Amino acid sequence: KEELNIIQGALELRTKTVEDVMTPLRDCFMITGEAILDFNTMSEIMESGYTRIPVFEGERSNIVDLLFVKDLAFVDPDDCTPLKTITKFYNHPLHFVFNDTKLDAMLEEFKKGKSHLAIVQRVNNEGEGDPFYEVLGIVTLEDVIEEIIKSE
Amino acid sequence: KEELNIIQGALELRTKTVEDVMTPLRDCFMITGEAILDFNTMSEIMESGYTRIPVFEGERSNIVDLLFVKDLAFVDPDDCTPLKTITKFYNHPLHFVFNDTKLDAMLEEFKKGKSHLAIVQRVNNEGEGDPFYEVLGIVTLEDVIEEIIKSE
Ligand SMILES: Nc1ncnc2c1ncn2[C@@H]1O[C@H](COP(=O)(O)OP(=O)(O)O)[C@@H](O)[C@H]1O
Ligand SMILES: Nc1ncnc2c1ncn2[C@@H]1O[C@H](COP(=O)(O)OP(=O)(O)O)[C@@H](O)[C@H]1O
Repeated sequence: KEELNIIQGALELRTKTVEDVMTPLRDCFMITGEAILDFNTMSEIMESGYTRIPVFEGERSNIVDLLFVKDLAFVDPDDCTPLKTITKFYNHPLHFVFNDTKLDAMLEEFKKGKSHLAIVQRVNNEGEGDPFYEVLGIVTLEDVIEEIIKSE
Repeated sequence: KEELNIIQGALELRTKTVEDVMTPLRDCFMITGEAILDFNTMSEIMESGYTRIPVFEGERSNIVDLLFVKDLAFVDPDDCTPLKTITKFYNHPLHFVFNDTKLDAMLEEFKKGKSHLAIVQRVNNEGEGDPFYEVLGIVTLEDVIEEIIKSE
């Protein structure tokens, strides 16, 4: 029964974390901040099928922006517009969440406000001196939904 | 509490129908089968923000195909390719559902198979002779999810 599946998923939202359901960084389709939005680049982005694509600088873990596919709607590929022009214009908010965040809290946070994607990070204390934020992956509302409705 | 919201939504899936949650036809962003995928047309489709766009012929209620935004990934706007070339190539399946279908059944049907959009229709017996299928709107998995998780 659908109803009991959902209810069990609902009960697990208290104890599961965003880290449990996230798309880890090595499974993310991302794009370098240096990119040029020529025809082939926009074509790869549309082929990927994702609504939103993290933008990184230098290393994949250094996520600095989010590119939405809808941000290419007025881009003429003939212009070879740098991606930077587009991320500076739209400036989509970039939200971060800790890996130990519980899915009930995450769901609450996605339900309030427009953003349904957060970058998952943890505090890396295993220095090497200074503690820093280590980016692990992304988590969206759909990751949480899937945990609620999936068969188990 | 998130958990009780979800559980109540789950309990209502038995009695709510696809008609209760659908996007009615007058609220749908659609495209005519005659369209040409020149730059401005592809630009309107990407600006709309929808992953999938019903294609109609003649009247809005005569839905004959579904265009996915990802189907424009290799389309060069300079070619002025008719939309028909693209819908004949990809041929995305078009699924129909009756308006009195319950959301638990709908959710079951979206969970099995790739399609997460159905065209909602009802049997129009108020002829005028012959009974026909009257298209009312579309319903996607997200419409059902929203009914499960929304605050109430
Ligand atoms: N750029 C991306 N790279 C890889 N996976 C992604 C990306 N964006 C979203 N996802 C993942 O895809 C799944 C579906 O998420 P959803 O938010 O519906 O995104 P989309 O609409 O782009 O499919 C989730 O597991 C989510 O973490
Ligand atoms: N072409 C469209 N026109 C209008 N509404 C649509 C269209 N496609 C989906 N929707 C509606 O948008 C809401 C979100 O659905 P979803 O399946 O997430 O589509 P999308 O990824 O395109 O936002 C639902 O209420 C759904 O019925």
